[PDB]
Amino acid sequence: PLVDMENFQKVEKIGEGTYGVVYKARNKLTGEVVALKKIRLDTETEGVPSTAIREISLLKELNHPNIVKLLDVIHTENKLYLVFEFLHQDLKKFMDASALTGIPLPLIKSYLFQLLQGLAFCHSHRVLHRDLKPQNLLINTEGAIKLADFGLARAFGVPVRTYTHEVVTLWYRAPEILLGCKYYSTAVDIWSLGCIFAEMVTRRALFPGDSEIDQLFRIFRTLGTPDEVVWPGVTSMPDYKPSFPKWARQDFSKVVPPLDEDGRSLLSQMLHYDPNKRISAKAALAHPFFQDVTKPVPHLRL
Amino acid sequence: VPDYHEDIHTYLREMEVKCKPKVGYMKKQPDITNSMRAILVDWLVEVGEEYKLQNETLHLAVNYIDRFLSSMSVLRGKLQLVGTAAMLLASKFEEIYPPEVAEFVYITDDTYTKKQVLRMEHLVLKVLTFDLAAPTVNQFLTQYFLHQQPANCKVESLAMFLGELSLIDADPYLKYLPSVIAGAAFHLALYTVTGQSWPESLIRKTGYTLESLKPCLMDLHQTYLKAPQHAQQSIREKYKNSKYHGVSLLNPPETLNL
Ligand SMILES: CC(C)CC(=O)Nc1n[nH]c2c1CN(C(=O)C1CCN(C)CC1)C2(C)C
Repeated sequence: PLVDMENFQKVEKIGEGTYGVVYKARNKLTGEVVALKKIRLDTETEGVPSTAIREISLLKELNHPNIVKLLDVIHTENKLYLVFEFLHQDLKKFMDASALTGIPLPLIKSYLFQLLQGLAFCHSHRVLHRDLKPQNLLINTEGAIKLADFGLARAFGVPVRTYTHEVVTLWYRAPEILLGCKYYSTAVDIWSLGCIFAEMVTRRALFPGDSEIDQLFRIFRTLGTPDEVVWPGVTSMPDYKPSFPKWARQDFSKVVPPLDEDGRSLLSQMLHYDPNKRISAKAALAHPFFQDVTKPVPHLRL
Repeated sequence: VPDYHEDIHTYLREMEVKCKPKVGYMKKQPDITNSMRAILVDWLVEVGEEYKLQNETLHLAVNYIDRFLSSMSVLRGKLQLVGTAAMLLASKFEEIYPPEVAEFVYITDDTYTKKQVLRMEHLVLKVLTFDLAAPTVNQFLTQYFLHQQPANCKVESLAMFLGELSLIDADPYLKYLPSVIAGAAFHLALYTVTGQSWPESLIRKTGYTLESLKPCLMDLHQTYLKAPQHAQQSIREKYKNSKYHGVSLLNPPETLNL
């Protein structure tokens, strides 16, 4: 266990949070570059956190080019280290660095294609990610993008119930969840990806809400206040209110102006109100929008 | 009717063969018996009712236990420490908000320390190589339920009940795959409440015929018959509650007409 830690040379701190720290590091014997995620255990002495349990157990089932590889787990008496492959940057910072130029449309298309492939793999393996946001999407110089951070991920051979606390950040949260539905479905991950597709295209967040009710009204104001025809059941749902403003759907070509007809179609289906009607990752991969997809490399301002 | 429904069943059928405990581990154990185990599981069922945990949590913890005992010699007086750790891990994996360790120490009558429970959590995780996402009888029942014509809450409750009992007795149930136990529990519950049998749609889905389910079926039927005489009773009590339509009170057929 401690033999293993001494074979790593810490290079620099590349990430930090309530979860702990992430170091870039090198294997001194093999030369392998690596990301070490360090979780302190003495902070609650409640044992291994649920968030590590799910990330470790689920990630080691998932081997796919667009899902971050977990390389190893090292468990000492007070520290837990997860060893991951290293990638140069995340989508949030890259979008930010691309503000003046924009992300070229062919790179946007490649990224969405890759993200869907990774998500399809997750879902066909009964894993829900549940926290897809630009900061958990990692990229390298060769042009790949990968789903990362599976601390909130959940196996769903049995249906997964809604927690108030353990949720996607507000801007990427599906309407079903806001409206108080009972179970998560795969549809909630596709909703998140659709929001991110739009943000890459426009250079602004699609639905930057201030609160739960504000997030909803921003969705309603863009996509139209849903009704029983659009979405059977909506008016029954727990947190639905008859006093809701009834907004008309905005012209979709004015929401994502840079997109062609194929792009508009794909995003419509990714943002369908009814979770059962919302397109699946596997079916999205077949959409004509990906007819011509290629694999460009990003200008990483590293 | 899900999107990845087929891909998932296929995946679970793969993983249930890999997470499979050693069939005859109990006799290579120096100190513990099927009976002690049965007492332990019956206890955890009780523990789950106390802290209002999901049924999947229970099934998972039992999977963790059988696998740990598949490779580690455990002594009588440490058996419940293994079981408590399994439940703690199960709760963390599956529950939205797991009970605190302090609760898991309390429910043991301070037979063990917070420190012992935490160390055992580490050792269980090490012995299982962090592979916690195991296929259970519940997971396969959930899949099978989509094939109800129509749904009958009574049938669902009763199948859950039969599957839950099968956890208690390592003999004969260790030698059957979850997908098979699930198949038998579903047919038996269906036949009891509605007089219908294993539907053609599920024969196509699973490849299981009533013929292939038979051995587990005969075993499960006996366990349903002798259920009220069994030394362990926590499950039958659980399932006479209204939450489960009192299905633990239904009288089993005296024969299955095979
Ligand atoms: C410096 C950043 C731009 C890039 C960076 O940290 N890249 C990475 N290479 N490998 C990893 C990360 C980031 N990683 C992570 O696990 C982090 C993902 C984002 N969340 C919010 C915290 C956990 C791993 C998979 C260990």
